[PDB]
Amino acid sequence: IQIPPGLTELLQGYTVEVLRQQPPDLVEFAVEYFTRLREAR
Amino acid sequence: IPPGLTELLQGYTVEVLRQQPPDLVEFAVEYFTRLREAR
Amino acid sequence: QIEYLAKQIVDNAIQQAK
Repeated sequence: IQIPPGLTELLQGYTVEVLRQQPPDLVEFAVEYFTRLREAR
Repeated sequence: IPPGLTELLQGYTVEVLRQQPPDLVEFAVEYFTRLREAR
Repeated sequence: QIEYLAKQIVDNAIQQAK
């Protein structure tokens, strides 16, 4: 299976902010995190 | 490590491996938005 | 199999974030 470049780094960056912020709702936090990151490009 | 974190990210990562999307972040926005909708 | 590969990738990313 081809492993996309940047996959581990993407998962790591989300995890670092989950550990810092301790969001009760990981799914809502993912929607917001990945939306913000798409916009930070 | 919060309960649920590894399993949540595994569903996303399975779909990335299956679907080979070109933009991982856009695929994450879509996947977790649709999971939030389903919930 | 893809599901086990995904588990390894995720678990390793979480370990690295710590």
